[PDB]
Amino acid sequence: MPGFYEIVIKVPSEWELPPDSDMDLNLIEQAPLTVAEKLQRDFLTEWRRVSKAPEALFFVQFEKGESYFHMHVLVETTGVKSMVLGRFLSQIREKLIQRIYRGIEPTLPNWFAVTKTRNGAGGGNKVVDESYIPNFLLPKTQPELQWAWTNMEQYLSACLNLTERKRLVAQHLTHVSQTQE
Amino acid sequence: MPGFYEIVIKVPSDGISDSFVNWVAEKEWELPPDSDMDLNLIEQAPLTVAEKLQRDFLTEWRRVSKAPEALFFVQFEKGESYFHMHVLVETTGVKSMVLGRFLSQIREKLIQRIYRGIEPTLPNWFAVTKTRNGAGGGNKVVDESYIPNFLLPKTQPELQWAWTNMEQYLSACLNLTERKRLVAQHLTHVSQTQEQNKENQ
DNA sequence: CTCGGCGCTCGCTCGCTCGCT
DNA sequence: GAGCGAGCGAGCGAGCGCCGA
Ligand SMILES: [Mg+2]
Ligand SMILES: [Mg+2]
Repeated sequence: MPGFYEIVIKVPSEWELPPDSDMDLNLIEQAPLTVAEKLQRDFLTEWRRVSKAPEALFFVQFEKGESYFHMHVLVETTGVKSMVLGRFLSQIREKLIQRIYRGIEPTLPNWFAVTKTRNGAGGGNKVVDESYIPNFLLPKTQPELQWAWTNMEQYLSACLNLTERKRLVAQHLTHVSQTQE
Repeated sequence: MPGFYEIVIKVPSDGISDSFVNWVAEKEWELPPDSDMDLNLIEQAPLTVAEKLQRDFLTEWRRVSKAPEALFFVQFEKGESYFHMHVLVETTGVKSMVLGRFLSQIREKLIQRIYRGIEPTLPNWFAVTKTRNGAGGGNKVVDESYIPNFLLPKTQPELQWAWTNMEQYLSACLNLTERKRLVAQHLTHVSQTQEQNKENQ
């Protein structure tokens, strides 16, 4: 398994759940999700271009925070060296503003932000390990959890199913537990 | 507001000999009547080369920039090591991304026209001012305050000559009491502005 | 003193711009 | 038109001095 970049996108504050989902449609907010579906889809479209990675592994999760909606994008680093992630990410940020926001930049502070190895300045683009998904994304539960997308086989059935998340989390803790022997 | 590129050109202390007529040796400079400078401290032959450099640089600038009437301020100086010219030219018509290629056009022309195709020995004789002192910054844009801040304060013998089409510095180029006046006037504003900022928390 | 996060520097990277041929 | 390539400069990030704990 490869490393991942994390880009977090804040989203300003009629879908169906797939048959296999156990989630509560009543707790998923329609309007913000529609914005998020465009952002993730278009991000990944541009991502595939700059990285020359048509099959790029990704996991995206849309969450409802205490102050704003935020979307975690995890893309495989293959094809995009850390040294050039910035110049490519700025191209993508611009596409979104044009395609989704009619070319009016969102008011939201820090609304499109890569995850660095440090809080201040001078850090590096963080290569997030894939265990980030069970350790930190899978355990989210409604209403905080709002939606998720992936092309990673392990998580197809997990995106929108709370039981399957629960299982994979536990499957992970077991594996962790196994290495400690 | 007008922004300015800054090119800095070194001039040597040097088919030019005193044993025969030539465009450098033959020139003799007078101060305009309004000037309070000391002509004995101004070096005639470097001055003469320096005048030709800035003159030609400018007309080549008006070509690439497609901007006749482009604002400029140029000042020739005698330093510890070399003579040098600070050329300030308005950015209009030249996007920073293409300054280089145009500056190299001009640099080559000056080498052919003034140096007869023999590239100057001097180490970094034609260099544009960047936003950082090392590699990888952009071409610097300064505003007019750079003139009262860093060029007007010079006195002789460091100050040799100045040329400008800028209304406000016409009389200052070669009048020292004029420079002094404008420097005080500027510093006063800068000082009040400093106070005002400190008091604005 | 030790410790550690933060602000910041600077040699360096490398996809992009665009006048030129 | 096509595409070369010097010049571009935002981005990078290990390293380090500072400062409050
Ligand atoms: Mg999270
Ligand atoms: Mg000087």
